[PDB]
Amino acid sequence: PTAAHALLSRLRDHGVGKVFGVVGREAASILFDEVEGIDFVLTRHEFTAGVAADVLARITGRPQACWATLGPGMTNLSTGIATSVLDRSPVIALAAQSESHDIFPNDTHQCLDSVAIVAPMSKYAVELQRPHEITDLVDSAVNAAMTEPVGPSFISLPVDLLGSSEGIDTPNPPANTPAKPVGVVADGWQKAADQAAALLAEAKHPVLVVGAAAIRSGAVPAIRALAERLNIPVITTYIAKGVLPVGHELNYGAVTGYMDGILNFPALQTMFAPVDLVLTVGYDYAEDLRPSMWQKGIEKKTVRISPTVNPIPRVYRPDVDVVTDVLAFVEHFETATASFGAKQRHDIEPLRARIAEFLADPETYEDGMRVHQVIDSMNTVMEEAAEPGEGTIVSDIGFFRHYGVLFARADQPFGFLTSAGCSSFGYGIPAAIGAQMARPDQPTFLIAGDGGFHSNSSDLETIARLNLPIVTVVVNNDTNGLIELYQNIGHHRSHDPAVKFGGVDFVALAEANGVDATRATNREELLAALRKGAELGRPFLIEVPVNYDFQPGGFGALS
Amino acid sequence: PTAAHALLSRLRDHGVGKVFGVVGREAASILFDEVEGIDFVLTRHEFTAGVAADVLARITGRPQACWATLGPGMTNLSTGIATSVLDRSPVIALAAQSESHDIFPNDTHQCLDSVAIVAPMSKYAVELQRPHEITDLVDSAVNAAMTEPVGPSFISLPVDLLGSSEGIDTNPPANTPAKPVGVVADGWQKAADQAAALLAEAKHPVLVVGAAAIRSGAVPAIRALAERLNIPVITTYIAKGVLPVGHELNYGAVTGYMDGILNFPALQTMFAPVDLVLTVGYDYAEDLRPSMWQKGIEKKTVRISPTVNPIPRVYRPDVDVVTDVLAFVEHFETATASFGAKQRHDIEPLRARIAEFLADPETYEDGMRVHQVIDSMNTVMEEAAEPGEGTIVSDIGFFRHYGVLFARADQPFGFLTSAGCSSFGYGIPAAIGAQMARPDQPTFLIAGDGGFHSNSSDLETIARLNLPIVTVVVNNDTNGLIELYQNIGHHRSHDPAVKFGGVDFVALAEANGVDATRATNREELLAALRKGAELGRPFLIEVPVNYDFQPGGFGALS
Amino acid sequence: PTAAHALLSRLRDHGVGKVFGVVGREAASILFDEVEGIDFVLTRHEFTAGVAADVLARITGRPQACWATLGPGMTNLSTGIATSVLDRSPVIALAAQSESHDIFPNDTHQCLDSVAIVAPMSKYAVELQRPHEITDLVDSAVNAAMTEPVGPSFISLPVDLLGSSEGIDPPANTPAKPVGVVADGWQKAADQAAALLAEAKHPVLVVGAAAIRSGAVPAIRALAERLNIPVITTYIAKGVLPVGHELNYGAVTGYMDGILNFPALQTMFAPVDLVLTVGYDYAEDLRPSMWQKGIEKKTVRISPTVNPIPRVYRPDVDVVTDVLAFVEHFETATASFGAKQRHDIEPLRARIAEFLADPETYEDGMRVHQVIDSMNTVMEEAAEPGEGTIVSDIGFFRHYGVLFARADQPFGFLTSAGCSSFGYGIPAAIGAQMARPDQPTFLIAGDGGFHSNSSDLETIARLNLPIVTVVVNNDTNGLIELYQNIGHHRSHDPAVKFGGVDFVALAEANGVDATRATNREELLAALRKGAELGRPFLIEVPVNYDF
Ligand SMILES: Cc1ncc(C[n+]2csc(CCOP(=O)(O)OP(=O)(O)O)c2C)c(N)n1
Ligand SMILES: Cc1ncc(C[n+]2csc(CCOP(=O)(O)OP(=O)(O)O)c2C)c(N)n1
Ligand SMILES: Cc1ncc(C[n+]2csc(CCOP(=O)(O)OP(=O)(O)O)c2C)c(N)n1
Ligand SMILES: [Mg+2]
Ligand SMILES: [Mg+2]
Ligand SMILES: [Mg+2]
Repeated sequence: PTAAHALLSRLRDHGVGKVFGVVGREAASILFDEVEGIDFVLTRHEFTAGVAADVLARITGRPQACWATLGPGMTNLSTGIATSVLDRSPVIALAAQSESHDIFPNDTHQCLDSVAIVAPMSKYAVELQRPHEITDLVDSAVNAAMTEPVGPSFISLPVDLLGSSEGIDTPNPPANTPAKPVGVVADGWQKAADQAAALLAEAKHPVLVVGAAAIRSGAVPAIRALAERLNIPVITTYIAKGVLPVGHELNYGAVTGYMDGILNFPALQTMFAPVDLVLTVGYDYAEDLRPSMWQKGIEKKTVRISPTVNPIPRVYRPDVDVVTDVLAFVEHFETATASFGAKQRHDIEPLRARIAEFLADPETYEDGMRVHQVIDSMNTVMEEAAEPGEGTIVSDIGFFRHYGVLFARADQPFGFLTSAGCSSFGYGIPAAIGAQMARPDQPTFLIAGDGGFHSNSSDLETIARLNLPIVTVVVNNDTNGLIELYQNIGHHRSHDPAVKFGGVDFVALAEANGVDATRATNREELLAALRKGAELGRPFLIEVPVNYDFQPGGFGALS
Repeated sequence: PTAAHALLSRLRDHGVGKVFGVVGREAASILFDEVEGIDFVLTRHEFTAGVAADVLARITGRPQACWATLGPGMTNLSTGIATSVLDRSPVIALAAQSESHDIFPNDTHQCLDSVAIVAPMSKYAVELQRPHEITDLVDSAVNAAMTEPVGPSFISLPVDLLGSSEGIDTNPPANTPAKPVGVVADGWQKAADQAAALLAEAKHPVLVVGAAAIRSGAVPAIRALAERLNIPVITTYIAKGVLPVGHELNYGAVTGYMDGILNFPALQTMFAPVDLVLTVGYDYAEDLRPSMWQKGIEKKTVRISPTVNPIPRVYRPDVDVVTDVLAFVEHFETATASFGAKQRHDIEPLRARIAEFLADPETYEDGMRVHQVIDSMNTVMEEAAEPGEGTIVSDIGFFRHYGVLFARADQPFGFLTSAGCSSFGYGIPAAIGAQMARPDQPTFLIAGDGGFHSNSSDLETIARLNLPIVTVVVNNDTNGLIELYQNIGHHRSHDPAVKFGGVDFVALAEANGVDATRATNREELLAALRKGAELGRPFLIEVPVNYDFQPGGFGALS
Repeated sequence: PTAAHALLSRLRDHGVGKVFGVVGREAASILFDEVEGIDFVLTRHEFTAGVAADVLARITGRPQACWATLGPGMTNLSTGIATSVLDRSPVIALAAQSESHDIFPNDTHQCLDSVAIVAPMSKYAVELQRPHEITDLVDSAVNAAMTEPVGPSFISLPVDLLGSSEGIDPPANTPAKPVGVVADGWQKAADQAAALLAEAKHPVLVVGAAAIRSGAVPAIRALAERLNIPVITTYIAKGVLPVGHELNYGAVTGYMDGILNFPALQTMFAPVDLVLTVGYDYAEDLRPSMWQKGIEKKTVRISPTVNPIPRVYRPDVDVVTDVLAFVEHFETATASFGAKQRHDIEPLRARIAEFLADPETYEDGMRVHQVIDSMNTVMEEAAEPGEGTIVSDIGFFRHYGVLFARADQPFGFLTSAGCSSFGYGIPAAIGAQMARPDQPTFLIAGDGGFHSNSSDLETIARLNLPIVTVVVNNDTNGLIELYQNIGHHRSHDPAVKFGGVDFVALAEANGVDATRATNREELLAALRKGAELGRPFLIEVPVNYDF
């Protein structure tokens, strides 16, 4: 009864039921059957394992776990660890290491200085030295992972120590996992919140800009109730979509720096020009809604609310900075504004009409479909297949992703799922795996571009094996299209050797992996393929040829 | 004319004609057409890009370059960087970073502390700060990369500075070292004479030769030394082919897994009578460990390396000669010019056991056995290659150690695998690099389903570049190496940690534009290999296999 | 028989006979009497311990050792470590750490992440994990310390493991001289340097201390004498030619034009057309800008390291090899060359001599050039030919030592060129006197620097090291006042000015006899008393600089 047993058992104490990963020769020390109620989920690549854990942790609000072997195992995991540190999720990342007496980084076969590599991109990073201490290392890893900004904690596990029973006996202390993320709280935040209330009192057109930290705090119902009483519009980051339902009159949509260029419309101005008070609730620069994006039209006052001290005063200097738990802020603000009546909200109907126009685009194009037409089709079928307030649309990374930000249906928090902080291509499949395991009876659709999807396409077999009924739409233009855009923004022309691929038949690719698939080249075929996939009881993949036809000049907000 | 131009131009000065990578939004600052003579090679994943650079650098003996975007680009590239630091290749690894004024690691979108992440696994790691200095940073990167132990140097490139012309005017000589700079101890010549004196007394010496001997340019000189004094040559995985196939002093490669695979006391046969082991160009990372040769009688040891011994806890040679390998061999020639040839010891029982595995004529109900697959590969490689030419590449897994024992190598680096780092998925990028380095030679890859599928998407890259690689995927629907270790440790398996569902690799290959076929016996496999070798296009062959391993014969792994 | 025994025992195998340091609560695990032939040398501060070891390693050319307790012991040691890494000396630095099971940096009492703190300023840094491995950890430390650029290796020692015998029941092979790097084709680069030399009318050899570590002083001297090539040195390589030798063109410093009221640097370098930097190291602070005077020069870099600073120094010919090996191949390649006409620096020489002989009496105090003249006179009297050490602490006065101090042997003049920590004086004199027990050892220090580390006067008295110290006092961090004036054209006293310290009474409080000297006559007599006293002695001299 070894450190391997004590490790899995302590993970189970913190509520962990799955370990995502790829196991190496450390399997001599750990099988993964040692503890009832915790199972191993084998992936094709360690990135997929880390991102699956990240997303399961985001949707559940609880710590999750991923696993890799020594050396290149750990370095592959590290992109998943980077996803978690920048996207903010409490992940316990575990990696094997060389036998303790044989740790000579860059000399022993497969031996890297794992702690030194992973420490700069994690909340906590340690190597096991005495087998019985694994219990307390796991606890400290959870403690640091579950403190804002939430993130991954790493434990390196020399194979000899992982397989040792030295000092291990028969009743663990309580796990004491934080109920929700620990935050920091400045003395005098209540006063700062009252100053925010006094700004709201004077303001003609305030807005709430809501990031994911608001969701982790459990502040969604409270924020909605506050907004509905005071008639304050709710604008969001990418993953804060769905904090209000689709169709809510205060659902002013999400922001992306790409939106003016994609829509050939003054969308940022429409969204922010008349606003005189911006309250960034649970603000986090990593999400990439930046101050320059709301600095439109008239001069604005700002209120930052966050469970962290401002890490970026060079960029964001709020007029009022409220460092506290988001829910505690909202509850205090309700009391302070109880007597306040409702504002006249500003008018964004021209932007709404432009968005609706893209979604309804009836044209047929000689090349393939347009991405907005694809997402409108996905929206229609997700609305049919999901219960109200349920379902998940997942997006990999690419130019198409920002169409997702604008156009994708989200009818609950994290109803639209993508990587905002880290944005690694290939994110789509592991995110859909995590989303579907987190919401076992909800429809899970994934949209991915050809570039990113193929960077991590091999985990189609994992989807097949776990029989996760994800429907995947691959929008294919034989290009890293986002990068072709940036070539043109910077140089006013392309260079194909850096962005162009030859042909990949993703339908056939999927089928090689045991996932049924089909090609769709217009709305009618796409709606049929989506409806079939949604009802199939099995994974399904749809390849859709697309093109973009972008205006390189329309993207100045990206600087 | 920006720092992007000065960067590429300076790589060109050091002989670089290709940059492997995946480009991100730093494409706004760099196109990759700024310098004639340097082409970008786009891959599907950054790992492939790093490994291809690593292998190209190994075979050419010249610095090569790879490229990633910020954040997850860099971390993806980092497994390729780890490949180069542990396998020892001079790679200049380049990655974009957030705009200089906006670098807030873990707060700014996609911004990680790249230098801090990469420093521990590199020879040199720096962030560009003033555009015109990129020239001297590339120089410092090459310098550190080409000092033993050779390895990757890393430069982080803020997007704004990469695109800036500030301080750049319109170059000093490159001075690229033709071979790695080495460490040399005072008194190494005296240590080399003590080695000569041990050789005089020894009855059955061997030369155990690592890759560092190849880098030094010492292959012909070791061969002439060994032939004169009748000293057997035993190699690490990638020093296979320092002697030709069939050479009588070619005593084969070592792997820790050889006794278990052969079900034979192979290490004992190789080493028991030996009284003097000279480890020429020794490197522990290659995983030919002292415990492997410490069989039978007590032996004296001579370490020769262009580095100070980093592992005295494990290896305390009786004589340690810290110098360049070729310089050692030329002095040692002089010191031993008058010695009589040795009576070399017998390993024929081991040779016969290996030949017997290669000639295994059984048909199994399962699929094929891996030793039969490699036998078929050797046969066809010998037909298609000029003498002294051809490359067989191996990915990582249980089958890889069969490659070590069984795969044909008729030149230095004629059998390529990752000895130090051993990341699965290595095969495709290594075959790409090998084929670009030897454009007119046959390049064959063998990979297992586990590792092949970990990085199978760069099949599209092979098609796009039209590199006529022939790939054999040996498929048992398992991370078999790992099931073996489950059985060594626990005396049973646990499927959820090692088992996959079915993948059709033939169809997978064809989805990427690579022709392919299934082969289930020697006849079908020989025909598929001959078709692939004459095709003038890439080709893939899937072969069902099984292993049926004996966990009790792998004690040497501990 | 514990890991403490095994640690001391392995230091002993590598030739170490002294451990300089300050012991903390780890005394429970190590006494320092476990192994015969190793003595502990207790200092008042850890800095003094580190630097003493650095200097003893420099002179002996063998690895030396220093010791501190955990936490702030280790951080105090780190300035000594920094000295060793920038000045280049093979030092094994050892510090205790919290018990292994209680290592929680920044939470456990006195626990810092020692390895993370010291790794960036060392050749090697590790924490002991298994008691019996201390033997191999010491070997790897020595190995890394004795590879160019030579430097400190650090081992962190959790006190429970240090005092444990678990697992504790091979030749040391200590390198006799530093291991270095050698580039393929260096012989060919050396021949290109030979061809540059044939074409050159006025070559010079700029010699750094790495040339001394290679054992190349006699060979460089013979080369220089045969081809009539002047030799200029760094701060640390004064004495590679004897005092008086016609090719001993001296050391340079950036302040030498200012000190002499003379275009000294232009006189030294203006007509030179080939500079061979023999054993070059940027850390010795002879930068390319110092020789880039007058005509364009070709340059030859010779060093057993690959060039770390191509941004600053791009030699025309870069010879990466052992310095002695370069010199022997260069002898062969230049065997039949005619000797050069060497360029005239006699006006500079005559100026310097006029400076040193300055007979004026000043109202304020003495001038530092007069203090060094006096020290030179008495050193030449008290020392055998080719012997004696003058040590200099850091400050404005230090540049006077570089320019004018007598050095009749390699390391005959000591100072910190790389790190240049004030307080370096006392420890460097301790190390020098222990390295040369029968040779006279003089120290010159300024009031700012000397007082930063003056408590180790008690160590000098306890060890009865007959060091003669001269403290030049102007109640100021004078160099810093100079920098205020260079940048702002005025002083700001709160950042540079001290009140009075009576260094005579300070020395005597520490059990060191002392006296004040206010002119040449009093200083000569005081120096002669100190030199013959057979005990340490200190002399305070009032000085002023007046810029
Ligand atoms: C790991 C990683 N490397 C590189 C990038 C730069 N990048 C972002 S998305 C992307 C893929 C873009 O292509 P695609 O998935 O086809 O979407 P498209 O832009 O064509 O719409 C790339 C290469 C990245 N995001 N992540
Ligand atoms: C990046 C990485 N993760 C995990 C491992 C552990 N490992 C080594 S080889 C390998 C693949 C084994 O399966 P396969 O390629 O099918 O060969 P087999 O052992 O079945 O013969 C794995 C998972 C690894 N080598 N590299
Ligand atoms: C540890 C350290 N802190 C600060 C300095 C800056 N500094 C260099 S020398 C020096 C002392 C100058 O005063 P003094 O020793 O009296 O010599 P002076 O310059 O007056 O001639 C100081 C403060 C330093 N060298 N080292
Ligand atoms: Mg695309
Ligand atoms: Mg397999
Ligand atoms: Mg002073």
